[PDB]
Parts: sequence; C-alpha cells; structure tokens
Amino acid sequence: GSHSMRYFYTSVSRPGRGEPRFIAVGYVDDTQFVRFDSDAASQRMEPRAPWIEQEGPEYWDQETRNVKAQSQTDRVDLGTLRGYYNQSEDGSHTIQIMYGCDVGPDGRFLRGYRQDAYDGKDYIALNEDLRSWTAADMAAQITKRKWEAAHAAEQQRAYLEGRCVEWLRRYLENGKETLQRTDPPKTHMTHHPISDHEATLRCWALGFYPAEITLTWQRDGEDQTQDTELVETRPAGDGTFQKWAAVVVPSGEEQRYTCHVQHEGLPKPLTLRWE
Amino acid sequence: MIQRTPKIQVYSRHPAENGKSNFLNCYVSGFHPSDIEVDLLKNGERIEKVEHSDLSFSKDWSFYLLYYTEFTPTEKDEYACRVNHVTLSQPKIVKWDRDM
Amino acid sequence: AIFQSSMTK
Repeated sequence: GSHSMRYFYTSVSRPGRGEPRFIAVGYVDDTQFVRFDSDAASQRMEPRAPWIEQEGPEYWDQETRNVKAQSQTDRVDLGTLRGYYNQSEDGSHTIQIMYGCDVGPDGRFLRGYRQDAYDGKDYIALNEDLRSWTAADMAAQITKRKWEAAHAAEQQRAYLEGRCVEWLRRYLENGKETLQRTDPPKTHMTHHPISDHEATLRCWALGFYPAEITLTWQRDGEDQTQDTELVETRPAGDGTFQKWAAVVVPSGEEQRYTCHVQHEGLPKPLTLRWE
Repeated sequence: MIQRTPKIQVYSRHPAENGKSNFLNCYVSGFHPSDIEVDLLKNGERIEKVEHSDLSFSKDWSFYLLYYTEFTPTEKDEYACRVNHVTLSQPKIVKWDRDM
Repeated sequence: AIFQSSMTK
C-alpha cells in the first residue's frame, strides 16, 4: 500500500575535537538504502542495500556532491544557531533534519514534509501545505523570515512533489523483492511461572515486515491495556522486525487470555492463547 | 540540552539454539544527545568485533542504534549489553534472557 | 534521491 522515502541528517559540533560529524541516512519505508558519514574514508554516499547498488556512477557522483554541499550548509548553520541562542564554543550542539514524501497504492504524491531540530528540540518545520514554515521560537523566527523572502518553501515543494516521488517509484520498482514484499509474523507463545499463584504469558512475533504491527491481550473478549507489558518494536537485524507483549495472570486463567496479532502481512488476524 | 535516557533491549536475531550460529543484538533508542558507549559482553568480558547501524532518529528526535556481533549460544555462556550515557549515573547492564 | 537546495539558517 502506502510507501515513503525519508532522509535523516545529523550534525554534531565537537569543540576542539575537530570539525563536526555529519551523518546521513536514506530510508524507503522501513529499509535503509544509503548513508553518508563525514568521518568515514570513502567520503561518498554509500549503498546500504542490494537493490540500490545497481544505480550507476553518475548517481553516486550526484548524491555525494549534493550530500557534501548539504553538510557544509549544516556546518555553518551549527555556528549560526550557537549565536542565535548565545551559547559558548565549549559545548557540542546538534542539528537534525528529516524530510520525505509519501505515496499511496498508485504511487501518486500523497503527503510531503520537512522538519529541522536544534539540540533535540523543534526549530523550523514546513507546514502541511508545503507553502509556509512554522518557527518554534525567536531564533527560529530569524531563519523563517529569511526563508520566506528567499522562497525556500517553493524549492522544497517542487522537490517533495516532484523528484522525491519520481525516485520513490523507481526505488519501489528496482527493489521489489525487498521493498514491496510483506513478511507475515511467525507467532508463538510462552509461559513462565512467576509463582504457584501467578505466571507470565508472552506473545511473540518475529521476522515480520513492514514494522507496523499490533499485539494486544484480552480478558474473555475484553482488551486489557493496563496490566500488560509491551516493548518497543525492534530490528532483528536481517531486515525483518520483531515484538512481544506480556501479561501477568492468576494460576488459573491461561485460557481466558487471548493475544491477537495484526499485520498487513497476514490475511486474517491471529488469536493466540496458551495450551 | 534536552537529556533523554536510552531504552535497552538485548536479544538474538534468530530463536536461541545451542551450537547454531546466530547474532547478538543490543537495541538502544530514545536517547539524546547522540553520544553513547555500547559494548556487547561475553561472560563479563567485552566482545571485540561488534558492528553497529548508522545513526538515525525517530520523530520525537530521539536517536536509536543497533549493535550486533556473530555468536553461537551455549547452555553455559552469559551474554549482555553494556550501555553508558551522560544520562546515566553509571553503566546500565542488561543481561540477555533468551527464552523470555 | 536527496534534496540539493537547502539554504543557510
């Protein structure tokens, strides 16, 4: 169904420790396909997925060229914001930039966005309409007035609705075997006595893709969202994902509690329960 | 100057099985600033060869990283993740509970 | 691929 391409830029000043570190990473939905590391030896946008490697030399010359320029801009930006906030050249600060486009089943532009942050906090974001900006504070306001006069939103827009989707469609096609598949979650359940009086039921879900998924526990057809442990969805590392949800129940009710798996990768929701 | 502690999760890629090669994982996320020391441990000691994923972040701006190294389980061996962050009074040690 | 017109702040 829906698809997206997102890029993430992180710059961290390092007073005394030399010039700032600039790291970049490209994601097509839940798959990273490229990266750039101002510290590495290559100094080239590098591939991080099989399907993207097939792009030719001029693609990589272009990405490295455009990424270098992007890091130079964030390097000056780093010293500029230090001033806007009257900080010393002693601490290390960070600038984060994330932007991308979303397309629906027919690969037609759906949503587009761009947001920048300073020291983990919002700085300036492009509005939903892709025509104006939203500044977080007075320092960000300086940048806003300028970007509005320099027509920055228009360049961002022409890209989000244009090349951004153009490349997402080409990526979704050149790497179908990875990007368009849907790996359903291989379920399973475990029980661990806590005591002769209580025990823990853990609902597993490994090797699934995309990451989107929902594990929920129920009391005879009643969901219990406040006595159940649930961890953050995590990367197995092979490209797939995993997750589990737990619950603590009396020594006699392990047939009153059902766990439901839901993932676009499986025709019908699962209703696991111990035995 | 926003400071956020990292959530740590220690687990294997594939279901644990003695003798059968696998990968040890340490998934740290939700922290800020970016700096972070992470080591994977084999019986209190530190596993030399450990690769990590490229620095990225979620929408709330917090960073997340994945560390991993090849390993083959054994009924006897104790594996764990050691994370250090400016947000920690000291190193946080999470031991790998396979079954779980 | 990536955007090539980011302006200084």
